Amino acid sequence: LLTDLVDDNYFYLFDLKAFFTSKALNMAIPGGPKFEPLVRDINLQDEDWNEFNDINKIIIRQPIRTEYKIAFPYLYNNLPHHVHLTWYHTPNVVFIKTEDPDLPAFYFDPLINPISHRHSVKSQEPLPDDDEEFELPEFVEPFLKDTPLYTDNTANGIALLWAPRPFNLRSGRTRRALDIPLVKNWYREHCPAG
Amino acid sequence: KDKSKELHAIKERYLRKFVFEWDASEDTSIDYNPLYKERHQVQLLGRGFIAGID
Amino acid sequence: MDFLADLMDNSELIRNVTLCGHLHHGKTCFVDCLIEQTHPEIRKRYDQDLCYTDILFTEQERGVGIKSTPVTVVLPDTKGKSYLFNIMDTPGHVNFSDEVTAGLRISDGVVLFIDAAEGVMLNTERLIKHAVQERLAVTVCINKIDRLILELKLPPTDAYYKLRHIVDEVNGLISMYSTDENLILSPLLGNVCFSSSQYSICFTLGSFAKIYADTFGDINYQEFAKRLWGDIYFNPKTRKFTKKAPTSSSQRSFVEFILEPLYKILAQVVGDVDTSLPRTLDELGIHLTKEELKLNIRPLLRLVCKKFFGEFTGFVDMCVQHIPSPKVGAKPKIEHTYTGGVDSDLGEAMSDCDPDGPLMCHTTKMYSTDDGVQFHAFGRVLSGTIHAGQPVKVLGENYTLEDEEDSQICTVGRLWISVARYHIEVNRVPAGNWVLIEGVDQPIVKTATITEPRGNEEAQIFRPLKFNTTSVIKIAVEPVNPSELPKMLDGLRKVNKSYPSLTTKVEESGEHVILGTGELYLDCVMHDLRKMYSEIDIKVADPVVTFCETVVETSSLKCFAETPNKKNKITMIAEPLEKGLAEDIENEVVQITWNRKKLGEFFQTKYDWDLLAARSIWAFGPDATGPNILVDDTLPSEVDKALLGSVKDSIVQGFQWGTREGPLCDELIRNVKFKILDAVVAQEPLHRGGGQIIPTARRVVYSAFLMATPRLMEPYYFVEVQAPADCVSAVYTVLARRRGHVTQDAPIPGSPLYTIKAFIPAIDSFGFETDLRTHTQGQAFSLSVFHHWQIVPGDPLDKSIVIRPLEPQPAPHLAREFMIKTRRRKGLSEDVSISK
Amino acid sequence: RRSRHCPYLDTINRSVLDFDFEKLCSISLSHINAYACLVCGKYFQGRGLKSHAYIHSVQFSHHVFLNLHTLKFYCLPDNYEIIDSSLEDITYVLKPTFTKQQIANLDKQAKLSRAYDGTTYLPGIVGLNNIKANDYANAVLQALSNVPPLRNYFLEEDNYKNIKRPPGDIMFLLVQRFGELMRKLWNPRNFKAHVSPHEMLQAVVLCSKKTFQITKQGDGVDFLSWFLNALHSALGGTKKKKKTIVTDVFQGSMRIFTKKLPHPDLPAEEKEQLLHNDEYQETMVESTFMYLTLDLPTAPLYKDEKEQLIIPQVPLFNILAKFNGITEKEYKTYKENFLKRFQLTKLPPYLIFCIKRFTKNNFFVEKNPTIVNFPITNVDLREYLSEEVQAVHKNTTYDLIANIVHDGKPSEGSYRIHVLHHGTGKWYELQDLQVTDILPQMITLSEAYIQIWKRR
Amino acid sequence: PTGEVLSLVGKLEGTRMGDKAQ
Amino acid sequence: NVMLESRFEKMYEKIDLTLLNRLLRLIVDHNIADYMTAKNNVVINYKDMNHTNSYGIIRGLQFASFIVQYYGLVMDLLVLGLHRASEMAGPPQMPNDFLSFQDIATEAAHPIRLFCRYIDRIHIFFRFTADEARDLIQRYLTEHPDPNNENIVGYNNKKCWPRDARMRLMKHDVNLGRAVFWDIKNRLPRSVTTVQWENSFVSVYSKDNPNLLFNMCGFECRILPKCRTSYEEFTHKDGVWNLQNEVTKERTAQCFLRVDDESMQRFHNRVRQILMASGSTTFTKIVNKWNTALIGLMTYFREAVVNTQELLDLLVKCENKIQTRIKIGLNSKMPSRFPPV
Amino acid sequence: VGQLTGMYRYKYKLMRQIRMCKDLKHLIYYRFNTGPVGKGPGCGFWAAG
Repeated sequence: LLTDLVDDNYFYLFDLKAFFTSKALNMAIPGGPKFEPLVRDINLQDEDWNEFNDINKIIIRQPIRTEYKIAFPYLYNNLPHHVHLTWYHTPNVVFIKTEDPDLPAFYFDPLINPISHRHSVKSQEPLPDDDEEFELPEFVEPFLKDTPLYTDNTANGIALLWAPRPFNLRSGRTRRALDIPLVKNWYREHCPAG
Repeated sequence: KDKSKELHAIKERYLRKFVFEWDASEDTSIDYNPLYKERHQVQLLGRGFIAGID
Repeated sequence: MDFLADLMDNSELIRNVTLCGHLHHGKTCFVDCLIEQTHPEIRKRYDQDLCYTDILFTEQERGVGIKSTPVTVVLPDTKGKSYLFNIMDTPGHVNFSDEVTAGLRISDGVVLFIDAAEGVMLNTERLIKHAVQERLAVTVCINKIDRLILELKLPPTDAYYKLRHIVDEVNGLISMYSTDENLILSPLLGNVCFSSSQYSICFTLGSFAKIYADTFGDINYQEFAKRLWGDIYFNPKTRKFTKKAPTSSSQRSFVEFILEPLYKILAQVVGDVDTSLPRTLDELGIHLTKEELKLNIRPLLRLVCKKFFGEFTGFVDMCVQHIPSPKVGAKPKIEHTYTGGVDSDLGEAMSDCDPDGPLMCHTTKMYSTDDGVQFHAFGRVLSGTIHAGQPVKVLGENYTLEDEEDSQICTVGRLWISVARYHIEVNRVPAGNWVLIEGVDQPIVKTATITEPRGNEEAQIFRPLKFNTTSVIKIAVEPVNPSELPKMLDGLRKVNKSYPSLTTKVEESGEHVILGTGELYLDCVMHDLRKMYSEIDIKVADPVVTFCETVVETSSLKCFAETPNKKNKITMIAEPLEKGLAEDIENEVVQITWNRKKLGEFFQTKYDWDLLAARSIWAFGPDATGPNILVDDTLPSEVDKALLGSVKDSIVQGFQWGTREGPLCDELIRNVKFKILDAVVAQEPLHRGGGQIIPTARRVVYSAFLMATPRLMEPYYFVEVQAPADCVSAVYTVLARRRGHVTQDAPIPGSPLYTIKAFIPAIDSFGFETDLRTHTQGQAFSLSVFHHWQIVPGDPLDKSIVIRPLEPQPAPHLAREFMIKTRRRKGLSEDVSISK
Repeated sequence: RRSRHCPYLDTINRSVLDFDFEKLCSISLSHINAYACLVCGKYFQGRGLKSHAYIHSVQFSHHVFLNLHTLKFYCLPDNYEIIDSSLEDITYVLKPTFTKQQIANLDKQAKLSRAYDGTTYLPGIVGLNNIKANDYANAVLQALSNVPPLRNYFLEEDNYKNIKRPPGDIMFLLVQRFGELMRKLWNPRNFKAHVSPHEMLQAVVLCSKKTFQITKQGDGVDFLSWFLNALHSALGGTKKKKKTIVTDVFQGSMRIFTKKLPHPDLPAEEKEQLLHNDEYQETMVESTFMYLTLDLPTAPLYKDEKEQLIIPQVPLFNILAKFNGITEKEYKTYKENFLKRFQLTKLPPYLIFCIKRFTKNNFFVEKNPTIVNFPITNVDLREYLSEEVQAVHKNTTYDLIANIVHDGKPSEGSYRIHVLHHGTGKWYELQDLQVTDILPQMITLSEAYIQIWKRR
Repeated sequence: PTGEVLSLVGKLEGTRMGDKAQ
Repeated sequence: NVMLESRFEKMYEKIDLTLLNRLLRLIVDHNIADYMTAKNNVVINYKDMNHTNSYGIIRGLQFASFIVQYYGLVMDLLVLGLHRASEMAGPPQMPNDFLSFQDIATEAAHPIRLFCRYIDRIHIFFRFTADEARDLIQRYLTEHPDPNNENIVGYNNKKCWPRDARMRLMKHDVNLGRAVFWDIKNRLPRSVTTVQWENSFVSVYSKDNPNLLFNMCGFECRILPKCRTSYEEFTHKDGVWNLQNEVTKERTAQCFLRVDDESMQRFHNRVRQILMASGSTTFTKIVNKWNTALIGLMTYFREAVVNTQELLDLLVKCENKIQTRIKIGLNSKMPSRFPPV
Repeated sequence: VGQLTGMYRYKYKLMRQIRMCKDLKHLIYYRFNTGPVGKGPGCGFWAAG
C-alpha cells in the first residue's frame, strides 16, 4: 500500500501548490484536474493585437506549455493573481535500500559508481615524521570500540528514515479509522502508464 | 499529424439525466509532445515499486 | 550583546567570510545551526527547517536562496576566543551568481560548501574560480556527511575515499586558477572542515582531536590532528602512528578515530534507540532525559549530535586560521578593488584598516524595507568610522576625480548591524566591518563608495562590480494600464537597485527590456516588481535572448566614409578575429593599458602578428576589454601619423559606439577586427571636430562590417544535470529535442547519479529545466549558465528567406528570422539599410 | 579656452523645452545626473564619455545640453562648459528663484506678462494641465497658490529647507514639490503659458498611499483636508510645530456645545431625571479647524406654485446661521441623536468655506444644487463671534478671493475655479487649460463648493 | 426522438443556403 | 484606408426650433416651415405628467423623418464641406450615383472618398497618403500629446472577430484613427450636434492591419483583400461576399458578414417579450409572433446568420423556450418525449 | 450506493459522493486486478467507500 518514493521530487509540478496555481490561472496540468475559471474575464481573456504582444515580433522555438506557466508563474503569463510558488527542487535523496538481510548494513552496494581512487598524481600532504614523536596514552581508544559498527536493526532503522509519513515516526497520536485515507497517495501520484 | 498538433497548440495559445460515469472528454492527460506522452517512469534504483500493483 | 558591539573596535578579532556553494548544499542550514548555537531561544521545529536567512516570502515558498543575507554574530573558538564573524549567506543557485559577487567583494574569506554525496558541481567550480580571481582565501566545508551514512550506507573506508576524492578534486581545480601554492586544501591543514548541518555535526581534525583530548586528557589536539588524515595508520601495539599498516586490514587514522565513532553513534541513534542507545550514551557521557528519548529519530539524532559535538568551534578555528582579518587582509582587497591602486596615499591609508582614518565605505548591496519605498545600502567599512546622522559624500560607478557630478552629499541616518531576521541599531561602525547605511540610497544605484565631505577630496571609487557570467535573457515589460506607466518605471528602478546583475533599458520603440540570467532569476525579478515595488498589473513579453554580430570573411572592398564637412575621409576594412583572442580580451588576459612594447609582443608570440602591425593597435573596440579590436594599417608615407593621432581619440569613440550598436539588429558586435587602411584628416584643427568624426567613424565601421560577411551570434548555455543512471537516455532525448548536444556523461564517484554536461542554445533553454524534470518525473535536475556565443546557422542578410509567423523556423532560416523579429522588437526598419 | 564661443546657441528651441516632466533619463531611467537636450527637450543619463547624453549628442547632432540639478550648460561632442547671458532665462525656467524684493511685489503686479510663445498671461493665473481627469486637485492647488501668505512662504526655498525630518518621512516630498510647482505657477517668464502639475501629482499619489489617484477624481473637500493636514505635518522637525504656515493662515478656533438628546420613547419624568443626571447635558469642548463646513438646505423636491421648477437658492448668512449659541443642529446617529451648537472663537486670517455637497443618502450619493447667495466684496462675522472674543478680533470682514464650483452630477463632474487677481481686482476663471474673464458679479451665480476668504 | 430543437452549429453545414429553393 | 463609423449622439433632442425653422424656410414655403416647427412644439403628456417640448423635435410626427433627413443633410455639409459634397453629388444637371464620381481625379482629390449618412449613423471612408496621414497625426498630437501611449486604452474594437481577424491596435494605426476622429469631430459645432468616441468605431487598413472592419445596418462586415492575406479564394462558404473589381472583372477582395451583437440582443429581447407576455394567450398567437420575428430576422440577414455561430444557438434556444412555453400551457408537468408534429 | 439504494433522487448533491465512490473503485480495481488476478467480483477493499 506504500509507494517506495524517497523524496517529493516525484511531485515536481504535480503537488498541491502546482494545482492551486493551475486553478488560479485557469489552465490544467495534463495529469492534473480541470476547474471552472477563478475569475471569468472573458473580455480580457481575448486581448487585442497590441504592438507589445505582436506575434510578428515573437520568436517561437518551443511552445510555452501549461507547465512552463506554472513552474515560473510570475514570468510567463500576465496577471498572475492568487497564484502559488511551488518548491523548486528538493535535493535528490540518494537512498539505496538493501535487498538481502544477510549483508552488512554499511555496504558498498554495486549501485554506487566505484570511487576508483586514482594514483596518477601522488597525493602529497603535510604529514609529520612517522612513528617517532607522537604516542597515544594507554587509556586512549576510539570513542565506541566496544559497540559494533552495525546491529541487526541498523539497516531497518536506516530504511525507516526514508519511509512514508506514518512509518518514519517512533511515536505519535492515535487517529480515527475514518481519518486514515489508505489510497490518498495512490491518486496523488501520477497515473500508471498503459 | 503530431507535427500539426504543435502548430495548432501555438496558434490556439496566441490567436433529468444522472451521469454516474465521468465523460471521456473531461480527460486532461492528452499531450502532443512525445516527452509529455511517453514519460520516463521512476525506476527507483530497481528496488522500489509502485503501491497497489503486485 | 554589548560585547558584540565592543568587539568591532578590534579589527584583528573580526572575520569577514562568505558561505558560497552549489545549490542546496547546506549553507543556509549551517547558518541556522550557528544562529541556534548563539541564540538560546531560536530552535528549529522537528519537521520544518529553520531557514533563518531565508527572510523573503519567495525564499520560504521556492525553497531556494534568492538574496545574500548578512549575519553578524560572535562565535567562540576552540580555545574559547570569542571572535566576531560577519557571514554572508549567499544563494547557491547559479542564476544568482551575481548575488554572490555582491557578498564576495566585501568578504575577506570564502567558505565553499560541498555536499558529501553530490561532490563538486557546476556552481562549486564557478565559485572557486571566481573567488580565486578576487584573490580571496578559500576554505572548504563538506556538508551533509550523514548522506554517506544514512543514505549511501558506504563503509567507513569508502566514506573516507569519497571525502578524499572530494577534497582532492577542489585542489585540482584551484590549481587551474591560483598560482599561489598556499591555496592547497587538506583537513589536517585546517583548510577543510566536515559537517552535517541537518543534524548539527561540525568538526575539523583539530576539533575532534580536542574532543578526544577532553575525554581522555594528556593529548596534544594539534599534534593529534596532524595525524588524523591520509595514509597514516595507528598501531596499538606501540600506541603510535605509522605510515605503514600495522596489520593486514588496519584502517586509516581518520577511519578508525573519526569516521568509525560517527558511524557507530549514528547507527545506534537511528537503529537502537530502545536497546543500546542509553548504554552508548553513558559510554559517550551524553545524558538525555526520558522525554528527550521520546523524540523521533531525526530530532533525537540532531540533539545527540548537539550534545556530543557541542559548539561549531571547528568552523570558527578554520575561518580564524585560514581567513585573514580585515586589518591584515585589506592590502590585497585594496589592490584588486581600489581603482587608484595601493600606491595611492588613500590606498596606503586604507591598507592599514585604520578606524581613525578617512571614511571609506564600499556599498555592494541594497536591501529593501517592509514597505519597499526606502532602501538601505549595505557595505564594508574599509577606513574610519561612520556615524549616525552624519553628512557624507556618496560617489557612483561613473564618478572620477575630475568629475564631481556623480557624487551627491547625503546624511547618514540610523545605522544597523544586520543579522538575518533582525538588526541592531548602532551609533558608529569602525573599519573592517559590515554596515547597513540608511539615507544614502538615492545616489546609489548598484555600487557606490561612501567617504567624508569637505575632506579627502582625492578619493576615487572602488572598481565596478565584476560578475561571473553575462546576462543574456531579455524580457520586455509593459504596464497593463498605460496610465500606470511611471509606477512600473519606479518599480523598475527599485529592482535595478535590488538585483546586482539586472539591466533595465528603454528601447527606441519604447519597450522596457529587463536583462536576467535565467528563468528563475527573471521569475523572481517579476515577482518583486509586481508584488512589492510597483504593486500594479504588468504585461510580460515572451522571453528572448540577446544576440551579437560577427563576421566570417574579410570585407570585399575598402569601405570609405567622409564627414559632412567633406574634408575627412576614413577607409577601413573588417576581418574576423582568431580563435580564442576575443576570449583573451574578455578574460582581461591583455589590456589596452599594457605597456606598448610588450602589448605587441603578446600578439607577436601567441598569434604571430607583425611587431609593427601589433604595435599599431589603437583600442579594444567598444569596451576597455570588449572583444573587438581596432588596428591601424595606414601607409606611413601616405598618412601623417602625427596628424592622424590628433583624431585618434575621436575614431576610438566612433569605433566603440559602432561596435556597441551593431547595424544588423542594433546589438553588440563580437570577434571582429577593423583595420584602418586610409585616413585623410583636414589639416585645420576645427574642421576635424569629434562631432563629425565620431558619426563618420560609426558609419565606416557599419559599412565595413556589412561588406564583411555578417553573421548572428546566439548565446549557448552550459548545462550540467545530475540524474539516476537510468535517466541518462531521457536527458539525451530532451537535449537532442532542444537543439542541444551532450559533451560528457560521467558517473559521480561515490554515488549512483550520473552528471551529464551539455551545451544548449539559450533561446532553446526556456522550459528545458521543466521539460527535463517532468519527462524524468523529477529524477533529473538541471542548472543552466551562459557559456559562450556561437554563430547561429544561416545567412542573416538573405532577403529571399520568407518567415512564417507562429512557426519554429528550420536551422538555415534561424539567423535571418532572429534578425528580423529582433529589429521589429527594436522599432528598427524592416531590413538592413546598407546604403545608410 | 574654447568656452563662451559656442556656435550652437542658435540651435536651441525654447518651444519644445518642457521641464515639467520627471527628471529621469529617457533611456536608463536614472534620476542621477539628469541632463536635458535643449535641441530636443529629452532628458538623458548624464554628461560624460560613453554616456547616453554623449550618444545622443553624436547621434542626433544635438550639442547643447542643460544639467537639471547644477543648472549649467555643456557641449557633449566636445564636452566643455557654456557660459552665455541669453541662456539665463532657460535656467530661470527650470529653477525659478524669487528674491525677497520680488516676492512682496507679486501682489502689486498689474502687467500682462509675455511668454516665449506670445500667449500673454498673468502670473499666478496659469492653467494647470489636466493629466488623467483630476481637475479637483488642479482647482485646490490653484486656490492655495492664490493665497498670498502661503505663496510668499513657498516662493523662497529656505523657508521650508534645512528642517529636520524623520528618516522614514516621505511627507517632505509633498511640501518640497509643492513649492516647485507654486514657483512654476507664479514665474512671470514661463516658456509655455500653462503649467503641468504632473511632477507634483506623483508625490500626491505616493504620499496619500494610492488614494486621490491621478486617474480617478476625488472630492475637492476631502483632498483639500488631506493636503492641508499633510503640509502641516510636512513642516517642522521630527515633532510637529504648533504654529506652522498652515495653522496661522487657515486654522481657526471654534467652540462646540455637545448636548445629548434623550430617546423620545421615554417618560416625561424619566426624561427630565435623565436630563438632571448630567448624562444628557451640554459639554463645552474647544477645537481647531482648517475650514468651516457649511450645511445646505435640502432641495425643494417639488415645483413652485407659480414658477414651476424654480432653482433653489439660500442666502449665505442663512447657511452661516451655524456657529452661534442661538441655533442648534440635531445631529442624528444610529445610536442616538445629539444637539451640537457651535460658537466661533478665533477667526483665521484666511477662512476656507467648504459647502456640503455630494451627500450620501440611504441608497446613493446626490449633490445639493442649491445656489448660494453670497456677496463677493464685504461681509462681517462680528455677529458670529462670542462676546468674550469679539474684543480680541477687531476684524471680522472677509473678501472672497477664490471660489471652487462643481458642474455636473456627482458621478462625473468638472471642477472650475474662479480666482480674484489681488493686484488688479479682476476675476478670472480657469478650467484646466481654458482661461476666461468672468465678470465679478457672475461669480455668485454658481454652485459653489469651496471658497477662500481674506480678512485683509 | 426527444423533439428538442438542437443547434446546427457545425450540423448541416455541408449544404449551401441556396439548396431546396426555387 | 481609414473608415469612421459613428452617429450624432443626440441630434433629435438638440435640433433648435428657430434654426430648424430658418433652414426649412430655406427649402420650403415659410407657412409650411412655421407649421412644422410649431407642430414640433406641443405639450407632451403621459398619465399625470405633462410638459412643453421647446428644444427637441418630436419623432412621432409624420413629417419628422423629413426634418431629420434634412437636418442630417446640413451636418453632411458641416462634415464633408461644400467642395467635397459637391464633388460627391456631382454637377446639378448630371447627379452622381450613390457611390460614384464624375471623374477619377475628383475621387482621388480628397481624403474623404466614401460617405453615407443613413438616418443618424454616418459611415465615412477616407484614403490617406503616407504624408497626409503623418501630417494629420502630428496635427492631432500637437494638442493631444500621448507620452504614455494611452491611445490604445479606449480604442473600441469589434470583439466578435478573432484576434487575427480583428483590428490590430498598432501605435501608428491607433494614432491615425484618433486623429481622423478628432478631425471629423472638430468640424461639427458642439452645440448643433456631437460625435462621441465611445459610441463610434474607427478601423484602419494598412501594412499593420490587413482587415477593414465596420458595422452598418446591423451587419458586422470585414473586408480582407485577396492581394495580401488570402491563402485561398474559397467560394463554398456561403456567408462570405465575394467582392469584385468592376474594371478588371477579377477577384480582388473578400467580404465576411456577421450579425451584430445589438441585432442579436434585439431579437433575444423580442422573443423574451413574446414569451413573458403570453400568460392568458393562445398558442397560435405565440407561435405567430415567434414565426414573424424569426422570418423577419432570417430574411433580413440571410447570410450573416451562418457565420454568426452565436446566433444559431440563440435561435434554437428561443425556439426551445417557445416550445417549452406551449408544453407548460398544455400541462404543468413537462413531457419527456414530446413530438415535433 | 446509487444502484443499491437510489438516494440521489432525493439529493442531487449526493451524486458528488456517488461519482467519487465509482472513481475510487477505478483507482482500487486497476491496482487490484493487475497481476495474475483478473477482473471479477472478488475485490474487497471497502475502506474508501
